[PDB]
Amino acid sequence: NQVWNIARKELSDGLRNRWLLAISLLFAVLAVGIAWLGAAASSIPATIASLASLATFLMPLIALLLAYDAIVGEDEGGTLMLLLTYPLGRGQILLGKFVGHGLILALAVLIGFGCAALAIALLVEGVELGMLFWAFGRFMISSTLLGWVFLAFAYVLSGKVNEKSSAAGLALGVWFLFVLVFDLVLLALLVLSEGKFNPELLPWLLLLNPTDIYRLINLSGFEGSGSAMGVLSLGADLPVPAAVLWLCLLAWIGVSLLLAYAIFRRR
Amino acid sequence: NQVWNIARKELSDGLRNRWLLAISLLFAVLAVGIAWLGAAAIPATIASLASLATFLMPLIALLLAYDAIVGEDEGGTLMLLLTYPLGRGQILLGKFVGHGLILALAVLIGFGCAALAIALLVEGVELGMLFWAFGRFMISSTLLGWVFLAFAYVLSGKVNEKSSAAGLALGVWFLFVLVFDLVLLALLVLSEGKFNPELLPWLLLLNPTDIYRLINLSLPVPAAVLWLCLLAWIGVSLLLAYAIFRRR
Amino acid sequence: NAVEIQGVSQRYGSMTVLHDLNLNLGEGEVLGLFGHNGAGKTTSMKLILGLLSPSEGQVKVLGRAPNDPQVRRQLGYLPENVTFYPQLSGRETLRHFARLKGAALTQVDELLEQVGLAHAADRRVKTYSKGMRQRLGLAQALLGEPRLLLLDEPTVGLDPIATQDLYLLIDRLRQRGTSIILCSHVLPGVEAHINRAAILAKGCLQAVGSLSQLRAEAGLPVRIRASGISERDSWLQRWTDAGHSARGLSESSIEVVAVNGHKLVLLRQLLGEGEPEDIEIHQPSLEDLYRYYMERAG
Amino acid sequence: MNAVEIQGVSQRYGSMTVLHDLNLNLGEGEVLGLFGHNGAGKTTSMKLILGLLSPSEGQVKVLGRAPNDPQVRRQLGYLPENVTFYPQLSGRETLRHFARLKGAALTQVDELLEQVGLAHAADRRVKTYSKGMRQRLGLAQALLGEPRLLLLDEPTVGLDPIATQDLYLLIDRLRQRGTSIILCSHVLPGVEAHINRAAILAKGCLQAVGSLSQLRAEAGLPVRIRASGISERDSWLQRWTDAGHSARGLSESSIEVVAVNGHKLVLLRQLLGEGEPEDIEIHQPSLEDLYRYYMERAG
Amino acid sequence: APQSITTLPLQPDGENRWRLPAGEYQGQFTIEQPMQLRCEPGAVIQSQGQGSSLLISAPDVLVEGCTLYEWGSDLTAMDSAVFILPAAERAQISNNRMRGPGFGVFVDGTRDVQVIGNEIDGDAGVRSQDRGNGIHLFAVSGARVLHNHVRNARDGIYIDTSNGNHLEGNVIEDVRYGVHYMFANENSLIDNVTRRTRTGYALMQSRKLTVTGNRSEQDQNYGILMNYITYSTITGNFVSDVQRGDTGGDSMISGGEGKALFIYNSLFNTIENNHFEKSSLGIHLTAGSEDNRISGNAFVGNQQQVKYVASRTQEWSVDGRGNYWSDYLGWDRNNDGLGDIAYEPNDNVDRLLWLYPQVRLLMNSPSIEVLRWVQRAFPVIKSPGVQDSHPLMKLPTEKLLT
Ligand SMILES: [Mg+2]
Repeated sequence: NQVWNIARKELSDGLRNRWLLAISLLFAVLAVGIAWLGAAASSIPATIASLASLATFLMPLIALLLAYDAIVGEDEGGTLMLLLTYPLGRGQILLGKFVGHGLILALAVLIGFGCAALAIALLVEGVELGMLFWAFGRFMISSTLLGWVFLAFAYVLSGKVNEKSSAAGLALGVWFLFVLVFDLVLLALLVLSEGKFNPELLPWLLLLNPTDIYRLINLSGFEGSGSAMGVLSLGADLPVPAAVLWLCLLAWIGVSLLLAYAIFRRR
Repeated sequence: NQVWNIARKELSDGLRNRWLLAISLLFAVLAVGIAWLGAAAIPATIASLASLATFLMPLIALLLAYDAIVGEDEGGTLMLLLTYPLGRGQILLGKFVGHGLILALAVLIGFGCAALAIALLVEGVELGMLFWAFGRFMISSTLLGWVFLAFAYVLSGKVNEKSSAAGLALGVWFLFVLVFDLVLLALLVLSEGKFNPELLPWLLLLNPTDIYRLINLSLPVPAAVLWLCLLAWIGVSLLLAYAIFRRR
Repeated sequence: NAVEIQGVSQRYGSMTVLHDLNLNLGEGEVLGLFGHNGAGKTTSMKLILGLLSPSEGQVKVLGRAPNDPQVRRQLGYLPENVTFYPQLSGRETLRHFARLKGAALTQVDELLEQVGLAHAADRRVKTYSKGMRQRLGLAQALLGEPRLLLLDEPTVGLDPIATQDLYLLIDRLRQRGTSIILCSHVLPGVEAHINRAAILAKGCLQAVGSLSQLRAEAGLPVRIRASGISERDSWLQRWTDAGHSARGLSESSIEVVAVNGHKLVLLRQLLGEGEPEDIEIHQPSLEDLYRYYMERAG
Repeated sequence: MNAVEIQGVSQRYGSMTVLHDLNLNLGEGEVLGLFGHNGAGKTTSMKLILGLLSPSEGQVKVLGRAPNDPQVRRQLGYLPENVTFYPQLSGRETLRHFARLKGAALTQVDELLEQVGLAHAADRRVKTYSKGMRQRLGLAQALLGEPRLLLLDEPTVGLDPIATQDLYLLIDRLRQRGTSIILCSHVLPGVEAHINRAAILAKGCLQAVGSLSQLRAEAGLPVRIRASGISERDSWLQRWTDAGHSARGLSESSIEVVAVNGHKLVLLRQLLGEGEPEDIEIHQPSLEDLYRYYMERAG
Repeated sequence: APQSITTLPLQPDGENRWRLPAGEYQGQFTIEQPMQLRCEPGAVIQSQGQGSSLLISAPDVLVEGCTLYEWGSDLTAMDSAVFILPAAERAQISNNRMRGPGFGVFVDGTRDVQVIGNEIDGDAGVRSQDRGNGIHLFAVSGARVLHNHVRNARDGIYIDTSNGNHLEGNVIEDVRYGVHYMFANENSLIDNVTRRTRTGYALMQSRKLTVTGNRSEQDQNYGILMNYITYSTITGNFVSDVQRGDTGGDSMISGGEGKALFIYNSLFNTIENNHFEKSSLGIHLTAGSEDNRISGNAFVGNQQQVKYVASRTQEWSVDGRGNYWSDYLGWDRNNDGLGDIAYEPNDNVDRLLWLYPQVRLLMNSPSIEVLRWVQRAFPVIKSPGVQDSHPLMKLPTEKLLT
């Protein structure tokens, strides 16, 4: 298939990016350090809520470092106009780049949370290996999906711009807005209104931020204190179940990939 | 003098940088937004402005001048400029005047709108203390920016490509703002038997972000030693940048 | 009959940036499109590749549609400037393009030696010169026996030993039966290797045909200079009797601007009377013909 | 009075000498072409004429002075290859910047903007410029002041053939005034009509210098005489083979003779005396073939 | 040393009630008979500067309306103004003016003594080291000292081992200690006002006592100091603007930067509905004093709210209702009085400053501001502190500012 033949390039081109391997080893040496400090103090719902915030700062960062120069980095490099004269479509050299860069994030978090589990089973004596594999299996198949959202965000902001220096400004803008501005605008809206703006609409704004849907998935079982959540304490007021919370994260991929294809179709 | 004829270029080229004008606007809003929460909610708000201008004035200086030398070598204009009647000293010092007056203006839009938000929202601020504490603030924020301007000329002249220049400009910003003080705390909270705490007021002199805060928090040395050690960080690193630029 | 463009008048933005070009290309000829870097030449280049839609007209590449995958395996496109993938190597870039075009994987090792790049194989494209990337850009164009090359300035940034060797590699493929289109702007020198030029200007294809037709349909002077003549003062007059202005710049530097309508009697004028030293018969080059037709269009 | 007198330089980096025993003498109005590979043979000899490097075993006398004086560089244009200027600056402000550095008057900026054909695209940014649009700007800073030496390193890349012919019409306007310039180019067909004396040089040495009539006389290269239907191709192809010259019968009804250009005065007499010359083309051995010969003369 | 019968008292009523007219007197005086003596307002009974001026040795003596001046200063021989013997049970000392360099009201061994409504101006020139005590109480059971006015004495109302007694509504101004407590088990004190004092309330080793409604206006370095108090009740106290300073003698405590409440080894006590306002430290909790009901207070305007140098967690909310914090940047979605997120008053970088004072030079750094944000993002590095689930949103002490 032609979708895999261009995936084998990006799987072998993203792994030679030295800026990726720096901040993907930084994700590995921090997920062990949080889990080592989480083992000497004991707690259990605090070491889950800190890993999900660690992958909130880094799995959008590795996704936006990969794919900000996916379309416009090939357009000004000349190799995009050449590629359309190969037997391909615009839907195959985009979905092929998404599978190729998606297996890197599926491997960058399998390295990160993989050694984090071995720094718990060899550190916390008497831990439940069934509960460890299930909780960190929920961390593995949902930090990819958070990564695949910001991968699909970067294909939107690469097809729209026409210069790679302006694509790096927008990719830094998307990383600042979704990670640590939308969590602070919702915080500043709740303090200044003292929770009396809307008592039923305000938990639904967590679903308009995929990092907040990511944090709500992993903190489903390990609730604990309220300040362990903080802004995520609104998620107990959401009447939606857990299975739809998986489905709105998959729907955040498919809308922002169909937007990435409809932009690229009129490039 | 041709040190000014190349400085008018860098004023005209630096003020049309889209990356600079985004951060310099973001510096001026956050200098108002800290001043908004310090008057409605003056040494308590001039300390939070010192932590703000320690974040962004190294970042403004490193965004301007990381591609001053190696951005002209990759563009080919550096090879053209050396064939002009121009020494290598006048190119570097003329870029330092041109990039220097940009962030000497970015604190006048930065703190010129922050001091306007203090003098008109306290109503009794006693402005005779304001115009000397902000006159000492705007002067010392330029000198912090002129250190990281001269740091940017050192890393621009050493590298040969623009991609690894931004990898060093991020590394100097991480090391001199928030890695040097975290390893100062690790020498405190983990070492006490072999760490003399009297040595630590002299070890604060090896960091221009740290010398910046000490002349906004007023100590074995007087104030005038700290002014002459911040200017020594400019004059050594510019002489270091001139020694690197003469070996291209 | 490889490229049969007929009746295409491309409109976009209701501007009509190309108009009614009838560009039939034979099955062994080397055509040259010689417009500017504006919407005349580069619009018709995108039509043959199939990545543009010909409004009001039909483009038939190799007897089929221009965007079919069965004919797009038989094309080869060398673009203008391709800094390909700076972190990939040389072999892995060409093996990537070999997997896409359906070419056999044994062709990469015999194309990195056919083009002079086996010393720089398994080396990263960031460590390549501009000429080495044009060598790599040619290597994906000859991939899997292409029946239609389309080179858009292949000899920029290239040494003249490689440039003369590239046109011999072009002349190997011309005898094999592969039609080549040379969209170029380095027009002196390319006239020895092309078969038919196609000067298009302001959308309208002004002139097409071989170099003998473009000199026949445009009266241009042949530039005979006879340095070292015996007598020159009557030779100011002995050429202008049939309308050839005997203009000189030295003791004997008589650069006779002729008319190319009296070629029998002017060489007999030179060799019948007066002894020469170094004759230089300069035919009207491709720059002068292009400066006639573009001036005739405006 | 020779402009550039490269007097026996020998430039070395470590143990390797990248330019050995180069001995040039550019005249007062000559247009010289520094031809060779893109390696350190040509591009270091271009820097010794500038003030950028130093002769490790010689001296250069640009305009009778040292190459690093400010009086030299005020009358010395230099267009470098692949230049990309400050993209947020405008086209007029870049020339107004470069006129202040060379000491040229500011009334020469709008003259040179009209002269290179950049009046329509003035007051627009350099980021919205083409490749050939920047070559007009890079040529325009080289004409600033009253220059007596130009080093046009690849001036006609990405330029239209009207503008390419506009540049060489500006060269012959310039060299009549007395500005002896230096080409460092690689598109060898086209430059050969304007080069006064070529300077083909190898990896290390300087291979050959002299005019095109001196290169064709010294390097024995055969003339490419082409004809088409004099009497008949097949009845005349046989005649040069017993008489000892190679006559290629190629295209169709065409007699191409690759003659040794020592006898071609009288070889054309027998070709003229028996048939009509109605479509012939005698081509001298070009600079492309001369450079291919001198690369095989050493290497 | 003469007696009270050696004066000229004009009897208003024949129920052992006397009335001294206006006119000066001299020397010490001694009460040996149960005489309910009153005085005219010009009865300035001025001693010469030695001895206890009005010694009382008889039970049921209603001293009223006197104006005392210049008694002794021999603190070893207890030169008081009004000395009350253990046999002088149920003495009433009502509405008196005192000015002299020794003890104002020295009682010992007494029961049901009443020191009501007096004005005891201590001194002006002595260095607050030999001024003598204002109202000294030494092991009395039943006493009722109410609404007096002690000014410029040494250590205010000293109380030593006195079990059951009330201190209601008395104003204490410009003294060393406001109210001193020594082993006073099952005591009580209501609505007292202490102004400009080097320690507002000394609570040393006294259990089971009630401290309610009291006010501390602009005292120095210690608002309420509690040492080793058990089963107490701290309800409704208003401690305002504890500025820095020093006590000048440094005997049992040291100089402080200003703490509105300093809890030292107090194990069980209910500290509710208080108001700690505008000090440098709102509350100092030592490591030995843990697990006591601290709920409903108002920690407003303090530069640092809690000082807790420990790593043990400390919940500060009994029955789901917590304290009001001025810097609580929280919301209230479900419209109750409580906030929705818990409030940690201390970071990890707020306890490195207490452990190592050289971090004050690094306290304005961005890396420290980074370290304040990483604790809010990564709770594994958060040391277990002094948080309270459900803090209050509004002021509960709307009445204490009056
Ligand atoms: Mg609530």
